[PDB]
Amino acid sequence: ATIGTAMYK
Amino acid sequence: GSHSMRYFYTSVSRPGRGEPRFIAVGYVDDTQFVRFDSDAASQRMEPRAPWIEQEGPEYWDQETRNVKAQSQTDRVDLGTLRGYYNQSEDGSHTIQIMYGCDVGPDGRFLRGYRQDAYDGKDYIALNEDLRSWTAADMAAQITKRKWEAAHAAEQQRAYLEGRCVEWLRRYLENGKETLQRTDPPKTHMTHHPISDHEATLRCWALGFYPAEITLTWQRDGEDQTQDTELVETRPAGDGTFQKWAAVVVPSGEEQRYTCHVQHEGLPKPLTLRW
Amino acid sequence: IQRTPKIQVYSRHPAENGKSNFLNCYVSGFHPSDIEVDLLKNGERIEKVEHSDLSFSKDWSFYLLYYTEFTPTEKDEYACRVNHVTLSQPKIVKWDRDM
Repeated sequence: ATIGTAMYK
Repeated sequence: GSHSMRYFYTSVSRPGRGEPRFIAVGYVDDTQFVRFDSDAASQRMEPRAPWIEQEGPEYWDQETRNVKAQSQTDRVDLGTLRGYYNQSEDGSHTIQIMYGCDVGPDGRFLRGYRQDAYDGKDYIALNEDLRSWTAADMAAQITKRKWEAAHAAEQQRAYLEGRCVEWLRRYLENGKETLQRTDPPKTHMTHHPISDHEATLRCWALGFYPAEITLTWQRDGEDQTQDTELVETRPAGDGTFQKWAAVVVPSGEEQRYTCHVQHEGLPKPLTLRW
Repeated sequence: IQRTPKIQVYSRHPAENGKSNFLNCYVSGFHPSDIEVDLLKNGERIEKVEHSDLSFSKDWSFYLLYYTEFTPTEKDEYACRVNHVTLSQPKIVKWDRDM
């Protein structure tokens, strides 16, 4: 299962 | 008895030709199990292994939401990085992300990973401690300060030591009949005259899983690497792998040579002689 | 930096004349990801060719498998034709049933 957070750069 | 789960994301900008392409794939060990493509019709995460098809609609809905959110982050980040580097808007650029976890034979966490590239080179990586970052250049130092402020490492570590390991354990149990089985190589030798003076011997390993294998050639019992050739391990298309090794020999001398095949699925290493 | 593809052309199963199989062209080690791969029968494009989902290796280079169902014969010639930004013209690699 994938991670839920998406981190902007 | 150790195992891995990995996700691989790729985003590619397409200036003048719409929004970036985003592709996501997931693997357990050497087995792909899910995919997403921005340019496919479904707009949904999709199954690629039989044992994941049993997951219910809430699983597919959540996985879809997660990869769509990453595709939108990557779109924004392609612009942000272009600006850090002072790059032209005319160029196509790539962001790649890998992450996941390794467990041992008892299912316990070994380590986690999260690493990112820009244009096929390291950009930023989570260190093995899961508590700090390595930035590859001055642009990535900006991102590192942003992620330090955001406590991004704690977010990553919570997933990598938690959910990641728990779902890998689940998949290994549901998929055990294939993920935890070895397929040994089907082996054979072929012979290919070059001239009246020389011939090629080729030692084949076909249909094996997992991908790791060793093929070696010997002459009168001694390892030979001169005048040999080993091809890169290649997928068969059906979930297994293939490899061969070849040597050029003097004609008449073929029966001096042996090939040895080592694989986890073999009760004993195989020896082949023409 | 751009990386040129490595190319292997081969069959799923050992070839047997008259028996259905899959013809594979595996491209790996390339960057960037845009790549053109056609499979050829007697120099003409094979119409139906599918490919795997894009993934990448530890060095960030990409790999893809392109494939078609086919039935080999003694006389028909098969090949893969690859274009990439690193290639000044398309590269044709012939299928050899012994490789």
